[PDB]
Amino acid sequence: HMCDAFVGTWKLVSSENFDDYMKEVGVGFATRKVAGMAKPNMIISVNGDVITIKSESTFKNTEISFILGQEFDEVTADDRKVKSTITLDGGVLVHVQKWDGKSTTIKRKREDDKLVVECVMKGVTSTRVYERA
Ligand SMILES: C=CCn1c(S)nnc1OCc1ccccc1
Repeated sequence: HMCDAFVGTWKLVSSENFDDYMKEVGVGFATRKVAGMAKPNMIISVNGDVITIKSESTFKNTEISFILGQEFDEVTADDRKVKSTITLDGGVLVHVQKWDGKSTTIKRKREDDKLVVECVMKGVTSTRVYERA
């Protein structure tokens, strides 16, 4: 019953500062432009201890499945090959991605009827808000 409030199908409704976040990550011009247009649907489900987060968009489709606290390999939408670990901290899903001596953290939380995603790379934050589809 851990992540019950996250489960469902969600659609992106707003984004702030995502271009600056992508720049800080190292994403190149053309990928930033295309990725920045996309309005992904995020599909979250749970089966036993395994959480699956799918992103379906016009830019890229991705899917990760994981157990909390247990590191996994992830290929991101912008084609980084990262090592990821996702934990639950006070009701917030905290997703750390490590690659090439770099790190970024993506936090997902329920706020009212929204699912709010905060993406941080060094001093740069982007906030992405999803609503139920
Ligand atoms: C980090 C946020 C996770 N997310 C959301 S929210 N929409 N798309 C996402 O994929 C990650 C990404 C896309 C493009 C460039 C770098 C990273």
